[PDB]
Amino acid sequence: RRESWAQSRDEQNLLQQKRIWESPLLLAAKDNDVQALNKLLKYEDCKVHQRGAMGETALHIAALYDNLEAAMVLMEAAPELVFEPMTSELYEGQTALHIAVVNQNMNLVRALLARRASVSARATGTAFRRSPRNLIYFGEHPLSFAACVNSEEIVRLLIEHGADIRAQDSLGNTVLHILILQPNKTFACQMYNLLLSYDRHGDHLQPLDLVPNHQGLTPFKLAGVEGNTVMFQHLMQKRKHTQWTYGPLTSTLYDLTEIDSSGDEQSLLELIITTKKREARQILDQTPVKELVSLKWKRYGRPYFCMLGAIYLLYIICFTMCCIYRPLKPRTNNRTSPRDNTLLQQKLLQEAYVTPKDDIRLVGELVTVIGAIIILLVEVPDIFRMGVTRFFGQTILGGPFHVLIITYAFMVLVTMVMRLISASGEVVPMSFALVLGWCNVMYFARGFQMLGPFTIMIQKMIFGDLMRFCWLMAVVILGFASAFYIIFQTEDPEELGHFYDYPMALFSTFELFLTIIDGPANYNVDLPFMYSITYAAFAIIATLLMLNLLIAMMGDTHWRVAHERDELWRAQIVATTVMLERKLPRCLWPRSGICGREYGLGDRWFLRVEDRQD
Amino acid sequence: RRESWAQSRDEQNLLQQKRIWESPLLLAAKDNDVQALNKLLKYEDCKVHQRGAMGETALHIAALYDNLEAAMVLMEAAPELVFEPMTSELYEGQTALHIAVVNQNMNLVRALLARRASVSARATGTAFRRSPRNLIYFGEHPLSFAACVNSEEIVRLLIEHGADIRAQDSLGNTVLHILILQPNKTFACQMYNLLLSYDRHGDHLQPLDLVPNHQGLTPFKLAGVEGNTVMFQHLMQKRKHTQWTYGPLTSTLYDLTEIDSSGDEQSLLELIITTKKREARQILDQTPVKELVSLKWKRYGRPYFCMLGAIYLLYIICFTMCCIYRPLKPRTNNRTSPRDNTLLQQKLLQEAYVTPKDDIRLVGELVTVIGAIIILLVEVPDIFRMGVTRFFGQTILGGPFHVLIITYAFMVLVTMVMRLISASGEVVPMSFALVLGWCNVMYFARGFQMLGPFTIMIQKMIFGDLMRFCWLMAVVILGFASAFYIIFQTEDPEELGHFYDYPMALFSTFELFLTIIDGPANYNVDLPFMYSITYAAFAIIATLLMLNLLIAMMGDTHWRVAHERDELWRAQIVATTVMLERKLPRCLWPRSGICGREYGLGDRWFLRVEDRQDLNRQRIQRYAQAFHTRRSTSRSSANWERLRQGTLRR
Amino acid sequence: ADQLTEEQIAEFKEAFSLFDKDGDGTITTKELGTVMRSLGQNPTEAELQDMINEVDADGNGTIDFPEFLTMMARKMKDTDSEEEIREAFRVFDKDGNGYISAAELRHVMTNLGEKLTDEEVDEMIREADIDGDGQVNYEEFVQMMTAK
Ligand SMILES: CC(C)CCC[C@@H](C)[C@H]1CC[C@H]2[C@@H]3CC=C4C[C@@H](OC(=O)CCC(=O)O)CC[C@]4(C)[C@H]3CC[C@]12C
Ligand SMILES: CC(C)CCC[C@@H](C)[C@H]1CC[C@H]2[C@@H]3CC=C4C[C@@H](OC(=O)CCC(=O)O)CC[C@]4(C)[C@H]3CC[C@]12C
Ligand SMILES: CC(C)CCC[C@@H](C)[C@H]1CC[C@H]2[C@@H]3CC=C4C[C@@H](OC(=O)CCC(=O)O)CC[C@]4(C)[C@H]3CC[C@]12C
Ligand SMILES: CC(C)CCC[C@@H](C)[C@H]1CC[C@H]2[C@@H]3CC=C4C[C@@H](OC(=O)CCC(=O)O)CC[C@]4(C)[C@H]3CC[C@]12C
Ligand SMILES: CC(C)CCC[C@@H](C)[C@H]1CC[C@H]2[C@@H]3CC=C4C[C@@H](O)CC[C@]4(C)[C@H]3CC[C@]12C
Ligand SMILES: CC(C)CCC[C@@H](C)[C@H]1CC[C@H]2[C@@H]3CC=C4C[C@@H](O)CC[C@]4(C)[C@H]3CC[C@]12C
Ligand SMILES: CC(C)CCC[C@@H](C)[C@H]1CC[C@H]2[C@@H]3CC=C4C[C@@H](O)CC[C@]4(C)[C@H]3CC[C@]12C
Ligand SMILES: [Ca+2]
Ligand SMILES: [Ca+2]
Ligand SMILES: [Ca+2]
Ligand SMILES: [Ca+2]
Ligand SMILES: [Ca+2]
Repeated sequence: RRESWAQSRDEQNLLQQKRIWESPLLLAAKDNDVQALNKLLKYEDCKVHQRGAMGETALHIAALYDNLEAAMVLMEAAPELVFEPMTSELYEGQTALHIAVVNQNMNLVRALLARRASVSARATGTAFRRSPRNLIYFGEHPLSFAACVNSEEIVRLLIEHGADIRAQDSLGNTVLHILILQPNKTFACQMYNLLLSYDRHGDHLQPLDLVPNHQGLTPFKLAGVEGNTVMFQHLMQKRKHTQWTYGPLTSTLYDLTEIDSSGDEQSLLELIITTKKREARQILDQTPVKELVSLKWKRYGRPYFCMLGAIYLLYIICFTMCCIYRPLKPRTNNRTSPRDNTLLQQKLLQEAYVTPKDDIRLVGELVTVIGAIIILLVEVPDIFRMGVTRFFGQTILGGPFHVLIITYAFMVLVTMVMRLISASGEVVPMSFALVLGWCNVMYFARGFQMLGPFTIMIQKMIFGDLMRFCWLMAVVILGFASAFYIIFQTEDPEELGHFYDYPMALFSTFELFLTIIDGPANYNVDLPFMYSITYAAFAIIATLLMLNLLIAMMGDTHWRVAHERDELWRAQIVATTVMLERKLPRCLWPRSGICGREYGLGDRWFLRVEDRQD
Repeated sequence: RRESWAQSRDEQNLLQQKRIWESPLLLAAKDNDVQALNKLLKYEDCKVHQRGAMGETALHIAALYDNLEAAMVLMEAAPELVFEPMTSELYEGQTALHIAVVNQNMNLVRALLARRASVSARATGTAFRRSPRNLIYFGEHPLSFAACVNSEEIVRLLIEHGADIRAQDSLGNTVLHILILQPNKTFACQMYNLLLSYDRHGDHLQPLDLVPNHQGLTPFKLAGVEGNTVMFQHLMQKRKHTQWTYGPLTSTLYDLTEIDSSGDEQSLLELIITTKKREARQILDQTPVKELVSLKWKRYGRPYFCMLGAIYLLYIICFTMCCIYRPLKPRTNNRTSPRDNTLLQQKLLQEAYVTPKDDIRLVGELVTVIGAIIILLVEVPDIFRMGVTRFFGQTILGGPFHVLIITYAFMVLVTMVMRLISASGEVVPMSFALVLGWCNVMYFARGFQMLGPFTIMIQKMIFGDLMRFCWLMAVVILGFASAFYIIFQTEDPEELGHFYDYPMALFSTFELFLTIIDGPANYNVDLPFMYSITYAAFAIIATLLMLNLLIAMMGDTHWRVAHERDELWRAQIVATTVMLERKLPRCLWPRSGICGREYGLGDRWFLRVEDRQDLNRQRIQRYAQAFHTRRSTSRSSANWERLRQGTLRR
Repeated sequence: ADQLTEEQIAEFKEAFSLFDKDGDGTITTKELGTVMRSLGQNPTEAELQDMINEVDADGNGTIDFPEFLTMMARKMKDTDSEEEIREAFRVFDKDGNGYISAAELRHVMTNLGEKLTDEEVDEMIREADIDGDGQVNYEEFVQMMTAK
């Protein structure tokens, strides 16, 4: 697992410093050395196309290593170096105007545009694409370089020389898309005003803040996915509208034309719940969003989710009582496989659908089999199209309730098949189907505020505080159950039969680890001497040490992530409201907001709110 | 035997004071008394070489009590007064020039150098040697004193009057070693730069910041072992070789000629891990060393630590199934020991490998004996070399997993003996060798970040809040176990047999402490009346009081040491990578970094780190304008005032 | 500069660090102009010569750290504090560098009980930090212990 990309850059970054030292003009270009430049440029053995490691020339070195006096000599002598991009794979197409802008100013940006630089170039090299492999994502264009380093004097200077205000990039990110996802959120706001102000064209055509990138996201909705909260409240200053101000009581109208899911497009409430960044979910507590989440949920989100929880609750009772009242006949075979080790006295029947009690039960299987098909035709065609167990298998990655309800309906049909062709033991699909089928009532405990943030803590305590504990449980019990087995092996099994064979020894020792049996103690016969020593050490790495450490570890974590488990619950209301918005039919479901036609604002929906500010 | 030392130093300091008052010139020297020194020194019987309780003359008392006016009188009258070091087993060597230096300011130090002073005077006594002893370690030579008292005017005044900037100590420490282990780190940096300025490129073969002490240890490696984070960041600025600055993106080039694990020279990562002084582990979070260990772990450190975590795990299963399928033979005589005290019905075979199933085990048993010797040939040469148990006070006390894996390979070669000489008690060494064998799987849980800081916490409970509990458990279960025994000594042990033997009565009372059995109850025979009282007290102060307090101890500790364990885990990645780099050959482990032959930088290995630095215009505005010449807050601010009166009232 | 404590020297040394972009202790006239351009304002290449030759007492054109340190005594900030606060900072500051850390405030809160989570400790610094580094100065600590 060697990072060969890390070596391949480091083998080249040292190679560039080599090529400058073994070259007379490049070393003179690293420093100023204007006495050394004028000597070499006179003799006609210059080789001004001396091409370095990262495809650089004497003009790229004079601009990267800042030397204004060297670059004046190079442009005056050979002015054809201005029209020269680099050719190496990391820095493709990066001109001399690109480098002199990232050094935040020069007089060279006056001087390069004097001798006809390219204001519209393409820095399409692999060290400029956004990745966890490049420290910067400045874009590709020179006005995208100057806007990200917060240089107003250069941004005003490139439009005057013919910058393109709306030039997209390889990912389709325009200049307004890039400023949002820069790490300095405050100074991005100051450039965001200056960039939009210099458009003012009648050639709008989804003008400058309504132009999407290649994945479809607008500038406003890109702040939704990424998580730039400081950019988000600045974007809402153009959507809102003040209505009246009566004392300390103002009323505004927000514009729900890019937040609310109409019926077809992927809106901002949908894009937050699909992404996985933790900085993306402070947008659920902003001033147009925390009402629209609540007003869908109080009005038409909670009662539809309690009726959909009460149908599933009466569904699983009709699955329980067809497992309580199974067709089950007495045993036909003679026992004869030692009664010293046998208890079985019933057998499965083949055709018991004759009594009127079974005809009432035959309704009960027909309810729970049809219900198992309706599950597999509303959720399994989701993982068909969206992603092969990974993209909509983010629920196979987090929030595991999708996997359980499939596994329930997968094993009602195995219970159907083993009934039809009359196979061997039917208890095996049923025993999963009950414990799977009832533990999805815990899905319907996210609407109730009492039970909401507690179902979070059964998830975050089973994927990292009980899961890391069981790797050092199976280390311990494999040590002791193999130790307790070989002690009680040259010994009588009918009395103290905790360890008579090795699969049982793994299950007696697992029970002593948790104190869910008593302990092997059989006074009136004498146990061997080595047992009381090795059980005393298994009385300590045990109940005493590694069961009270798990109380402290679950007790430590339960107040560390307590701010998070609340705001992880409020994102399980948005995850459910929008889910019922697209799976239920449109007919019940009024659209959230006040239309702007009958009063006259347009066709856009709206939502008003009142507040005191004193 | 050792506390007479603290007395005998305090005997001398009072005996020094008594010799002052019973002397005419010394009492005159303790105060100014400039009328009295001219009165006394015109006499004849006045011993100006008067030795006090340590060797003090009149000029030392004039200097230690900083009487410069009394000092001028004595230098005129006594010629050999800049000379004469002290004699006693305390302060030796120390002349009047040292004392004028240590007081951070004197005009005497300009005066004594005029009067032919003595700057080679090794102040070597029992009061100038670093130890859990004397509160100061300033050095030996007068330049070493003037350096570590923050005296910028005196060090310039010493080198002009013929000093020595290079001369070592008894410990072998130079001047620049002494500056590192002072407790005032940021004033040591300014004196560090000054003492190199007067080196003036000596031809002395690695000039003075490469010279080792008697241990053999450069000044750069002395900031690392001791724990100087301030000095280590300062000493690194000579190493970096910064390449280019593409706007807000730099690319430095560090020098791994002393940091990275070199050959047989003990590198800097091998000296931090084998050292105490917890501040030394702060160096492992520094800008060349954090990026070095992470690039030695992701690449070559983790995939080799899993291929040893899987060979060992297939070794224990090969050893487990040779214990499960061990030879047993049925009981011979016929239950000769009497009934109700004998239930064993097998015994162990003398020598019987004659079946095809045993030759499969004979393959498996030879694997775990060959593997047992290999364990004792890679770690026992450290207990062959560094002592058996008396000279070996290092690795027993340092690493817990060293002991468990030597014990494992000892128990296998006990079973190798007992299988060949045909003994009886083989169920005992295989009882150790399995629990010891499977609990070294806990060793291979430090590379996995999930399981890493959990095994850190377990060894801080065993040697912590469980042996703080096991002493006040053994008090209780020796009291009550002797109480439950004597009550049921006069009873019938056939419906309640938990207490019929005092080894047994220790065993049932220990289980009732942990509630890992039920409890003595019959419900058919009326029990002794004293049992219902003394078990009711034992039910409260075991199950309700002392066990729920042990949850409160492990729950208080776990949120207190909760960022130390993430410091202890990342220091065991370094302890693993250094060990894996040594014992594995060089053919599998490439040396980390980029060489300097083909890139033309020398023979030294480099490491390139690039970092998008920063902004904060507001900071650099404050300094360039000097250059320019002609709600959660309510929760947080509440936490500041709870610190505020919490600090100003203490 | 005859009165400078360990705190302001540890602040000025880090202030010398980000201002110097070649790793040594020499401020060139060029690398002073690198920072000045990043302030938006432009140099004139004689203003750079003006500010260097103002205080270059040895006469090399490269501002060493002692000549940098006595320069900040000329352009001094102030000296007004309390003797108990300066001692209280050196108790908190473990590794003697004139800065408190995120792990150096979780230590102080743990000794006072107080049961702090990792989130509020980073929220304490955002009200303490002035210049915006996530690292409390001495002047940022004096400003909080008596003022707000
Ligand atoms: C024969 C008759 C009685 C059938 C009755 C219908 C119900 C038994 C089933 C049929 C389809 C089921 C629904 C299918 C899809 C889902 C989505 C499912 O979501 C997940 O699995 C997790 C996704 C997430 O993480 O949000 C939650 C249960 C629910 C509402 C199910 C609730 C129970 C329903 C209505
Ligand atoms: C016969 C066949 C199966 C080959 C058997 C060889 C391996 C199964 C054994 C023999 C040598 C063992 C290694 C010998 C030395 C060490 C170092 C040892 O390190 C410590 O205990 C350090 C503890 C600390 O630093 O605190 C941990 C076990 C380990 C990796 C051992 C792992 C298992 C190994 C590779
Ligand atoms: C040092 C570690 C393991 C913890 C120390 C805790 C002690 C308070 C515990 C653990 C070890 C225990 C001892 C381990 C060995 C024995 C011998 C054993 O006595 C028998 O031989 C019982 C007879 C039988 O088992 O049939 C049980 C009691 C006793 C003294 C135990 C009493 C309680 C002890 C001292
Ligand atoms: C602050 C106070 C109230 C502490 C609470 C403790 C009580 C709830 C417990 C502690 C001691 C217990 C007593 C311990 C001893 C006995 C004697 C016991 O024996 C008999 O009297 C029966 C005689 C026989 O067994 O033959 C009956 C229960 C009793 C009163 C127990 C009843 C419950 C008591 C009072
Ligand atoms: C093996 C058979 C017999 C029993 C099945 C039990 C296992 C597979 C099931 C039953 C109970 C289930 C858990 C119950 C509820 C939750 C809370 C939720 O927020 C995350 C998933 C989680 C943690 C489930 C994970 C899967 C689970 C552990
Ligand atoms: C007496 C025989 C029969 C069995 C006794 C086993 C005892 C002595 C052994 C086996 C398991 C061992 C523990 C297993 C795990 C750890 C965690 C490690 O980080 C420190 C050592 C420590 C705490 C071990 C200490 C010693 C230990 C308790
Ligand atoms: C009734 C007989 C048989 C047993 C009753 C035990 C009672 C009376 C005795 C035995 C153990 C004793 C306790 C043991 C330990 C402590 C802690 C110590 O810091 C103060 C005394 C105190 C709190 C004791 C109080 C009295 C006590 C509870
Ligand atoms: Ca019980
Ligand atoms: Ca410079
Ligand atoms: Ca200078
Ligand atoms: Ca600090
Ligand atoms: Ca700060």
